[PDB]
Amino acid sequence: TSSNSPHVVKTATQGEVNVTGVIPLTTTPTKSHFANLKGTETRGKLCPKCLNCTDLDVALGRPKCTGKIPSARVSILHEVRPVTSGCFPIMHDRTKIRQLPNLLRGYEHVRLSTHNVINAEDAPGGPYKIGTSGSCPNITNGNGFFATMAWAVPDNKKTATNPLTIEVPYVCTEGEDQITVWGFHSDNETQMAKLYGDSKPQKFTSSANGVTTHYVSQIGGFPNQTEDGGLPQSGRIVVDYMVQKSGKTGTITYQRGILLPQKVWCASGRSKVIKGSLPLIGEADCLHEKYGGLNKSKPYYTGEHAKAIGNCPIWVKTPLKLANGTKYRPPA
Amino acid sequence: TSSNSPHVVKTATQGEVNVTGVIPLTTTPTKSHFANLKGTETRGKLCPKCLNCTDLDVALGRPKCTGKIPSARVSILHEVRPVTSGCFPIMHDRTKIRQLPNLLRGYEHVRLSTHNVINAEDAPGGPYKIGTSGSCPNITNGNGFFATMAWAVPDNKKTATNPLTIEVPYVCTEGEDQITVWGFHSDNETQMAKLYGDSKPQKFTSSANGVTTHYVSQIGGFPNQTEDGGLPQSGRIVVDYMVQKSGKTGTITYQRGILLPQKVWCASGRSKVIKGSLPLIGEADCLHEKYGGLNKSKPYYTGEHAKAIGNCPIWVKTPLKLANGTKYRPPA
Amino acid sequence: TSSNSPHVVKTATQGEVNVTGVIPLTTTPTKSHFANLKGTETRGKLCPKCLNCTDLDVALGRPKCTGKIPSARVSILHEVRPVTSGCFPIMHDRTKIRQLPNLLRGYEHVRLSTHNVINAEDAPGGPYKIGTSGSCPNITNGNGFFATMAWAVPDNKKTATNPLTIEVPYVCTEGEDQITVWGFHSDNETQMAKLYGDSKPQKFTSSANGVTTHYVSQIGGFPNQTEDGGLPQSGRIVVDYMVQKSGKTGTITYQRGILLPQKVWCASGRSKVIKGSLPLIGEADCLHEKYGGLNKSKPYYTGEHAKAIGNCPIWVKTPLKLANGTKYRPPA
Amino acid sequence: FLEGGWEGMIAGWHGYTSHGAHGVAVAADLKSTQEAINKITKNLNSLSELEVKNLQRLSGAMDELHNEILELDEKVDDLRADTISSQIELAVLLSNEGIINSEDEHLLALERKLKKMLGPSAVEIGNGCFETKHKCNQTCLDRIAAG
Amino acid sequence: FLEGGWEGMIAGWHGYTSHGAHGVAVAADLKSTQEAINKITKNLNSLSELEVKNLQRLSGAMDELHNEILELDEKVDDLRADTISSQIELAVLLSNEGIINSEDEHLLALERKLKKMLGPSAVEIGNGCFETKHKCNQTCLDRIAAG
Amino acid sequence: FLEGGWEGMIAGWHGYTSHGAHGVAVAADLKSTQEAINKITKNLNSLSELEVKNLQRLSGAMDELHNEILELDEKVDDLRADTISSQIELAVLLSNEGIINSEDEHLLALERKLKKMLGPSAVEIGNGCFETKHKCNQTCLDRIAAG
Ligand SMILES: *[C@@H]1O[C@H](CO)[C@@H](O[C@@H]2O[C@H](CO)[C@@H](O[C@@H]3O[C@H](CO)[C@@H](O)[C@H](O)[C@@H]3O)[C@H](O)[C@H]2NC(C)=O)[C@H](O)[C@H]1NC(C)=O
Ligand SMILES: *[C@@H]1O[C@H](CO)[C@@H](O[C@@H]2O[C@H](CO)[C@@H](O[C@@H]3O[C@H](CO)[C@@H](O)[C@H](O)[C@@H]3O)[C@H](O)[C@H]2NC(C)=O)[C@H](O)[C@H]1NC(C)=O
Ligand SMILES: *[C@@H]1O[C@H](CO)[C@@H](O[C@@H]2O[C@H](CO)[C@@H](O[C@@H]3O[C@H](CO)[C@@H](O)[C@H](O)[C@@H]3O)[C@H](O)[C@H]2NC(C)=O)[C@H](O)[C@H]1NC(C)=O
Ligand SMILES: *[C@@H]1O[C@H](CO)[C@@H](O[C@@H]2O[C@H](CO)[C@@H](O[C@@H]3O[C@H](CO)[C@@H](O)[C@H](O)[C@@H]3O)[C@H](O)[C@H]2NC(C)=O)[C@H](O)[C@H]1NC(C)=O
Ligand SMILES: *[C@@H]1O[C@H](CO)[C@@H](O[C@@H]2O[C@H](CO)[C@@H](O[C@@H]3O[C@H](CO)[C@@H](O)[C@H](O)[C@@H]3O)[C@H](O)[C@H]2NC(C)=O)[C@H](O)[C@H]1NC(C)=O
Ligand SMILES: *[C@@H]1O[C@H](CO)[C@@H](O[C@@H]2O[C@H](CO)[C@@H](O[C@@H]3O[C@H](CO)[C@@H](O)[C@H](O)[C@@H]3O)[C@H](O)[C@H]2NC(C)=O)[C@H](O)[C@H]1NC(C)=O
Ligand SMILES: *[C@@H]1O[C@H](CO)[C@@H](O[C@@H]2O[C@H](CO)[C@@H](O[C@@H]3O[C@H](CO)[C@@H](O)[C@H](O)[C@@H]3O)[C@H](O)[C@H]2NC(C)=O)[C@H](O)[C@H]1NC(C)=O
Ligand SMILES: *[C@@H]1O[C@H](CO)[C@@H](O[C@@H]2O[C@H](CO)[C@@H](O[C@@H]3O[C@H](CO)[C@@H](O)[C@H](O)[C@@H]3O)[C@H](O)[C@H]2NC(C)=O)[C@H](O)[C@H]1NC(C)=O
Ligand SMILES: *[C@@H]1O[C@H](CO)[C@@H](O[C@@H]2O[C@H](CO)[C@@H](O[C@@H]3O[C@H](CO)[C@@H](O)[C@H](O)[C@@H]3O)[C@H](O)[C@H]2NC(C)=O)[C@H](O)[C@H]1NC(C)=O
Ligand SMILES: *[C@@H]1O[C@H](CO)[C@@H](O[C@@H]2O[C@H](CO)[C@@H](O)[C@H](O)[C@H]2NC(C)=O)[C@H](O)[C@H]1NC(C)=O
Ligand SMILES: *[C@@H]1O[C@H](CO)[C@@H](O[C@@H]2O[C@H](CO)[C@@H](O)[C@H](O)[C@H]2NC(C)=O)[C@H](O)[C@H]1NC(C)=O
Ligand SMILES: *[C@@H]1O[C@H](CO)[C@@H](O[C@@H]2O[C@H](CO)[C@@H](O)[C@H](O)[C@H]2NC(C)=O)[C@H](O)[C@H]1NC(C)=O
Ligand SMILES: *[C@@H]1O[C@H](CO)[C@@H](O[C@@H]2O[C@H](CO)[C@@H](O)[C@H](O)[C@H]2NC(C)=O)[C@H](O)[C@H]1NC(C)=O
Ligand SMILES: *[C@@H]1O[C@H](CO)[C@@H](O[C@@H]2O[C@H](CO)[C@@H](O)[C@H](O)[C@H]2NC(C)=O)[C@H](O)[C@H]1NC(C)=O
Ligand SMILES: *[C@@H]1O[C@H](CO)[C@@H](O[C@@H]2O[C@H](CO)[C@@H](O)[C@H](O)[C@H]2NC(C)=O)[C@H](O)[C@H]1NC(C)=O
Ligand SMILES: *[C@@H]1O[C@H](CO)[C@@H](O)[C@H](O)[C@H]1NC(C)=O
Ligand SMILES: *[C@@H]1O[C@H](CO)[C@@H](O)[C@H](O)[C@H]1NC(C)=O
Ligand SMILES: *[C@@H]1O[C@H](CO)[C@@H](O)[C@H](O)[C@H]1NC(C)=O
Ligand SMILES: *[C@@H]1O[C@H](CO)[C@@H](O)[C@H](O)[C@H]1NC(C)=O
Ligand SMILES: *[C@@H]1O[C@H](CO)[C@@H](O)[C@H](O)[C@H]1NC(C)=O
Ligand SMILES: *[C@@H]1O[C@H](CO)[C@@H](O)[C@H](O)[C@H]1NC(C)=O
Repeated sequence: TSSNSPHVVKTATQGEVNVTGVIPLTTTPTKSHFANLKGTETRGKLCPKCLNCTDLDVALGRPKCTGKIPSARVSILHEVRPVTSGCFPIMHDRTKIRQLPNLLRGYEHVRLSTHNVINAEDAPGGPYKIGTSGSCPNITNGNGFFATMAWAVPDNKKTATNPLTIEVPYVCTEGEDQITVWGFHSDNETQMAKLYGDSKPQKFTSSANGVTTHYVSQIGGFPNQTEDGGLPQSGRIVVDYMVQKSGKTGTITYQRGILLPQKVWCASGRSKVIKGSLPLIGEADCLHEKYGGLNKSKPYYTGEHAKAIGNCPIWVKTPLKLANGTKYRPPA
Repeated sequence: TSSNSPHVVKTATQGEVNVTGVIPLTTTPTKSHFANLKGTETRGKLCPKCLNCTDLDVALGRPKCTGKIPSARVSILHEVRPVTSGCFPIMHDRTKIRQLPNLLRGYEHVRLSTHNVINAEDAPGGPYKIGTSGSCPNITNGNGFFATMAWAVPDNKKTATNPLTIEVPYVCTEGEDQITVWGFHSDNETQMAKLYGDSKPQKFTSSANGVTTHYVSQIGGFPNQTEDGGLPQSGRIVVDYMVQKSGKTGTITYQRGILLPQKVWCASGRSKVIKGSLPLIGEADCLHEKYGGLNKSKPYYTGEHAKAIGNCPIWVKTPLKLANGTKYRPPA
Repeated sequence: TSSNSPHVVKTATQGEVNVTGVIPLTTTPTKSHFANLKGTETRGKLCPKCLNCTDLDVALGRPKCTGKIPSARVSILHEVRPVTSGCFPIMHDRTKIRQLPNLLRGYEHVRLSTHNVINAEDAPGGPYKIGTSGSCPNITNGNGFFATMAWAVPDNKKTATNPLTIEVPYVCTEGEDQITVWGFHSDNETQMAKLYGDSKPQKFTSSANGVTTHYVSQIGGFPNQTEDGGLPQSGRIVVDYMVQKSGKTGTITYQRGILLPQKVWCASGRSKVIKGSLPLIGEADCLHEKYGGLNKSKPYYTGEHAKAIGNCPIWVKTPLKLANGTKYRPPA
Repeated sequence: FLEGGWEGMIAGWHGYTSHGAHGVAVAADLKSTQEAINKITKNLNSLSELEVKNLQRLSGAMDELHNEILELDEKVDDLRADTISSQIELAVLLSNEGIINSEDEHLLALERKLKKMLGPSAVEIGNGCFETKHKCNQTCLDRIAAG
Repeated sequence: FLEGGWEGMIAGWHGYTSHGAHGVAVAADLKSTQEAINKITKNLNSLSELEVKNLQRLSGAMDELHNEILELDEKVDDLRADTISSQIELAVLLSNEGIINSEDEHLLALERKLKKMLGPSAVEIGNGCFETKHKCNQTCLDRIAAG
Repeated sequence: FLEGGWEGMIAGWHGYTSHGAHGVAVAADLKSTQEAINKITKNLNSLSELEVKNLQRLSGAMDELHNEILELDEKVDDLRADTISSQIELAVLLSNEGIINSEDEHLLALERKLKKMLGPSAVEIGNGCFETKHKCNQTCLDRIAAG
């Protein structure tokens, strides 16, 4: 049997040949919405039930953004450059803190610890009272602060000090990484003198797993407030994080204005992470970075290559076709 | 038909077989000169028209080495460890500055900014006068300094200070990385007292995109001068760079002797970069790291594998031959 | 000829077919002991002849752990987190020093230098006497210290100082990386005053090849002693390392309590490194990370994929079989 | 009508033509027809069954902070994409080369079984349609098509 | 006994059956038998000879300190493992497809050489065992099996 | 002279030998000769057309400063080189296996068309050169070589 047979398939050695029928093996996906991956739990926001909170407010323990983070095996990197929506003004671009939520989403299991890692009141530098702010209202609308940090303000003896050292213990269970959030406060000359007793720039360091840093505070002259509670403040904070690989302790060096670690993040396992955009609508068999959810109608696809999670078509360079029929046999 | 047929080709399953003719698919390239890649603009020096300048003098804005950097899609990494040829003595090996030109060549489009990023005269630390040097002659042969930095010397009130902070604004357009060059000056005890008013070691820091550093100046006891204008100097400078990813600002902390950022580099796109050696002679279809320019006489090559740019032969492990003829049929 | 032929092999296009005989191509290895790789010299401990020493004591030059490190092309990473077994207490987790031995084992040729890189007695900070400890007995059982460091204690003029700078010369031959070990000592307030003359926290920095760090000492309040000589000490040391790529010098900034570099490590080439566990028993053709020594009974293997060195079977996803016979032909 | 081809029905995509003096008897071998369909189905499935691991982001590599690692990660993903695409293209191209070159064996095999059924009475050239030395009607041809 | 098969001896794994009126003479072609063995041996070796470079750790990448680089290194090793496994599977699968599809050529080639040795005296169908027009005894059959 | 081979002219690399009583008429099929050339040309081109992406340096990875990343980058380039080389070798080896195993089909196909042109008058064994039952001169042989 023969029919009008202009279909063209390629062979490894004969170049192109004409056949009586083909089976397309490839398709071209159309960009759509991200969706939950079918079957496997997919993480969007870190805390889907923490309303009027974003991933960086959850990561920092903002009052009223605390809660459980569901475990997930698949995560979508919604915000490339995470932002805050409340509490104390943070000079975010001075450190690497904006990426904290993008680190937490990379773990399968993420939980905030149950006990303070450091007794903040009794610590080097003398007895401290723990500071609060009107910008960080708690569940009874009183003045709170981030759950992960204690704003340690000297109770008395408001004098300048020498760098002090705290070894931050490992409190997570074996196999969990411990992510410690710490930082410092700074204010203008008048308030530093009234609040800490030392108006000159303060110095801070940290170390974990061989990785070290150093900060010097800024006194006065602060940048305009963004991404915060909306109340004016004369001061600002700098927030950073330290990652302690399982079994190791870390070290923090500080002078005045230290925000000491309190609750810490414990995390383990690995999520599969791709870039994407929320909301997740419906379900899909494959989540692709450029095309959103796909349902693998054909085993291969052409189009733009990108990362993907799930029962995905395999990207190929060209359209592919199998011959179904014989070579073209003109009606002669 | 049969002929004397000792040619040997290999098959996947029959091992080696004797045939009546072959088509060599591979060649062995001979090392030659680097050449411009045919068709595509190839970058050698950053500023081919900046005479008696090297890539690090251009990158630092040395007087009379300023000018336009041509855009290019292909770049050759001529100097593994770039050097200077003039202006103020630089303690190059104290920082990562020697690699600045190798970062700039990796961008498709590189331009120096048009306006100073920082008003150097009016800056924390008090009114400054901007320093010049006899080692850095300008176009009218007066005393200049690097275009990318302002040597900020206190005008009056030559006293010691506390670390001061400058937020370095992002001035490039969206999509461009901003590379900020900054540094510090240091001298012996006598001159520090006369020039800045504080003979003790000064401290500097910087931060961008979560990456931080810290420097302490050296007072007196400087290493022998190399790679500079040739005039003796009692002091030396330390020059570094900060990379601000698009949309971000950076921070510099300083005491006395600060060389403040002035013009900054704006850059975008990506060049294809291979290691090599200038001059570029003629043109070639492929530029190979070990063999220089190649013209792809055969589709595959044997020899030493290395990176390459262009219409290159593909490296293979063994010589490859196609059978052209039939199996050897001895004359029987 | 035909026989009972239930063997199943797979083909690329016919799916599965029944055949009259097969040749298994794959095996499944059984976990066993690590062994010397056959033929090629295999490194276990850095100094196999340094008895009652571990890799970190050898790397630091502990008294009586010095000696020659055999060159090797294959190395086994016995300790993921190397420990010490003697000499002065080290606050190991403050720096990246525990990984020093794992860097040294990665070189083909490792030797300790023959001459001190720095004259420790005559150095910035004034004349020093070089400290010893009862915790670090030497070959005549006197008091020694690590071969790689000089504990520089002021001879007189025990006063506080400003950060001092030493350029650490490159002393290895071209092509060798130079790994410099340096550190600092710290003690409680009483002893700092008696030993150095300055009880406040001291600051240290280092720089090489653009990589910089910063440390602040801790005064008093030290963690419990582990991994050391067993004698009680009031102080502790912090030990770090700096890597100077061939041809470059490095820089160390310090105040009081500096342990200055003395002997340095010179190293070149590259060893093939896999994770594993000592002792090495017998010899094997292949050393696998999960299975220990293997003798490649079959060209391919199934099982858990991991790194390997030597004449290894190639990991495959499924059992593989060649057809030896024809398709099954039922007795009809 | 049966040889060469024309714009007729191809519903049984039949592999051989009829022969004989009884007008033009026509019968199809539906065992052959099903073999061809089942054979292509198996080939399609061995290709659609290819599974490779998918690529995702490094969980510890943060944007900007670790941009250099990420540049390499992109390079790895991109090179991998060429590698997998090339393996697929080769598997498909070899499958097609095999299909294209199976055309003559299928047709020759059909003529050989006609000789088995009809006996050592004739030969043919060119298209090679076996032709008998005896008359065979539609019932006869149906028995042949059916074995 | 010779055709179809039964639970007999397969020691010479012989490719063709005997024919003739002299009881059942049987002789084996041991040249053919050795060809089959040598052919599979060569195919086995072209596969066992595959060599790929082995993977090891980056010598400068220290645990914890450079965990991000190491995560990428693991990704590279893992993707490479799929790539090599897939190349091997294809080489093996193609080797098997080739072996399976060589079955008919081997048998047809054996019948063609019997015709060369026996002459243009006969044809056969179905299993196709060539059958002569003359009697051939065990000595005759041994000469044929031996050429 | 025509069979077996000798150190003669191979300019038409002809696939079949002549036959007949008219001295030794010789004619070449130049259609066949061109097919063989065009066929190898197409195979050569499908291999020379292989394109893979080339490797270059990471633009953000500076020497010394990021030596660890660069060590991994070298590992990636090196592993990729084995992968591509292996894909090429397989494509070439399969091309050669296919060429080598096409030798018999080419020769058998040539003998089959001689039978089409000459008719059902003869058979031959061994080398199989078709031989007629009638005399064919050089003009006759040229017509046959030309169709
Ligand atoms: C939300 O924030 C408010 C403050 O901004 C929290 O209220 C404070 O809670 C502490 C602990 O119970 C009270 O401290 C105690 O005060 C008594 C006063 O006589 C003293 O004797 C005790 O020794 C101790 O210092 C504090 O006074 C109270 N402040 C106010 C204004 O009520 C509130 O608990 C936070 N809510 C949540 C859910 O965390
Ligand atoms: C440093 O920051 C503090 C804030 O923490 C600034 O103090 C505030 O200064 C404003 C005036 O600019 C004060 O406002 C006035 O308060 C009186 C109260 O009786 C009222 O009658 C006036 O109508 C007006 O609202 C404000 O109260 C004061 N707050 C505090 C806590 O001190 C300070 O000026 C800043 N200094 C520098 C050098 O930037
Ligand atoms: C991949 O396949 C899934 C499964 O077929 C697709 O999601 C499904 O889409 C249909 C139509 O949008 C949804 O049907 C709805 O059912 C409710 C029942 O109360 C009805 O009220 C609505 O009017 C509608 O008929 C179905 O629920 C939904 N399945 C799931 C699990 O959410 C998906 O869209 C496909 N994705 C791609 C990329 O092709
Ligand atoms: C090359 O470098 C020389 C200096 O090494 C530059 O010359 C200097 O240019 C500035 C700006 O025009 C002059 O400053 C002005 O001086 C007058 C003096 O009465 C004062 O009233 C103004 O308020 C201002 O301070 C400076 O005097 C002049 N110095 C010398 C020695 O000529 C020259 O402009 C540079 N050339 C180029 C192309 O950049
Ligand atoms: C610190 O660096 C300064 C240079 O910036 C050194 O000052 C220079 O010292 C030399 C002597 O060693 C002076 O040379 C003499 O100048 C007089 C001028 O009348 C001349 O008559 C002599 O024949 C000789 O040339 C030089 O002028 C002076 N320059 C400056 C700017 O002060 C200083 O000695 C260095 N100090 C230390 C502790 O290293
Ligand atoms: C790859 O192919 C190019 C193109 O053929 C080669 O470059 C060419 O080399 C020839 C001979 O060196 C140059 O010819 C010159 O022409 C001028 C015309 O005025 C004449 O005066 C000279 O005496 C000479 O005959 C030709 O210009 C040059 N083409 C280009 C674009 O520069 C190249 O060398 C080959 N490279 C490799 C690696 O094989
Ligand atoms: C093992 O450690 C002991 C000390 O813990 C080393 O013994 C010391 O060696 C030095 C150098 O020979 C002696 O210094 C000299 O002392 C004389 C005393 O009159 C003085 O005139 C010289 O100018 C110089 O300072 C030191 O006294 C000696 N100490 C003791 C207690 O014997 C021993 O050499 C080390 N062994 C090895 C193999 O390194
Ligand atoms: C700082 O560290 C030093 C050690 O380097 C501590 O000094 C030691 O203090 C103990 C008492 O707690 C002394 O022990 C006593 O020595 C006398 C000697 O006559 C003996 O009769 C007593 O029975 C008892 O053993 C020890 O000698 C002394 N050692 C030194 C070198 O001073 C110091 O107390 C620590 N200070 C702080 C604030 O932690
Ligand atoms: C890979 O192959 C090697 C070589 O066959 C295996 O090592 C060999 O193992 C045998 C039995 O354990 C050793 O024999 C011993 O010889 C001494 C001679 O004095 C005798 O006293 C002992 O009783 C015993 O018979 C042989 O020496 C040893 N070869 C080497 C080089 O050490 C190896 O175990 C195999 N490994 C794997 C993973 O299969
Ligand atoms: C084999 O395939 C090629 C491409 O399908 C055919 O060539 C083209 O056929 C179309 C038919 O409408 C013409 O319009 C084009 O002009 C042809 N291309 C060229 C370059 O001439 C080719 O004809 C097919 N083989 C056979 C036997 O028909
Ligand atoms: C198949 O190829 C091999 C290698 O080309 C031939 O073996 C060699 O032939 C040369 C001819 O000059 C001899 O000098 C060598 O001594 C032979 N090698 C060995 C190991 O004996 C082989 O002869 C070729 N096949 C045929 C039919 O000739
Ligand atoms: C081809 O192979 C398959 C798998 O080896 C055979 O199918 C199975 O044969 C066993 C024999 O003991 C039965 O118990 C199973 O129930 C069969 N599987 C199914 C799904 O029915 C198949 O029979 C083989 N082909 C031939 C001709 O026998
Ligand atoms: C391969 O081609 C055949 C031939 O066209 C397709 O089979 C036909 O499917 C239609 C469906 O309505 C039937 O009416 C025809 O009778 C079938 N033809 C034959 C000869 O059986 C087959 O579906 C194609 N396969 C693929 C995967 O595309
Ligand atoms: C492939 O199969 C053949 C047939 O079973 C194996 O050869 C037999 O090996 C035994 C060994 O004792 C001999 O007694 C038989 O006479 C051999 N049979 C034939 C027909 O020669 C052969 O070893 C198998 N090859 C592989 C690699 O497994
Ligand atoms: C493949 O082999 C043939 C046979 O040798 C080559 O074709 C010959 O080319 C020369 C060129 O001067 C002619 O004189 C001969 O007449 C040609 N022979 C035939 C039979 O046509 C052909 O070039 C070779 N192809 C490749 C790619 O190497
Ligand atoms: C806070 O959440 C409530 C719902 O609980 C919503 O109505 C309100 O608009 C949210 N506020 C802001 C600022 O988004
Ligand atoms: C900061 O806020 C003041 C008002 O409080 C406004 O005038 C000024 O323009 C703002 N600056 C920036 C950079 O937004
Ligand atoms: C500077 O450039 C001129 C040409 O403009 C050249 O003659 C001179 O030698 C160069 N000077 C140096 C030091 O290279
Ligand atoms: C530095 O320069 C002086 C002359 O000014 C010379 O004597 C000394 O040897 C030089 N030192 C070095 C390391 O080149
Ligand atoms: C030290 O080495 C000796 C052998 O030289 C051994 O007997 C002794 O037990 C070792 N000491 C320790 C603490 O391991
Ligand atoms: C440290 O040592 C003291 C005894 O000197 C002991 O009581 C204390 O529990 C130890 N602490 C730790 C953390 O092991």
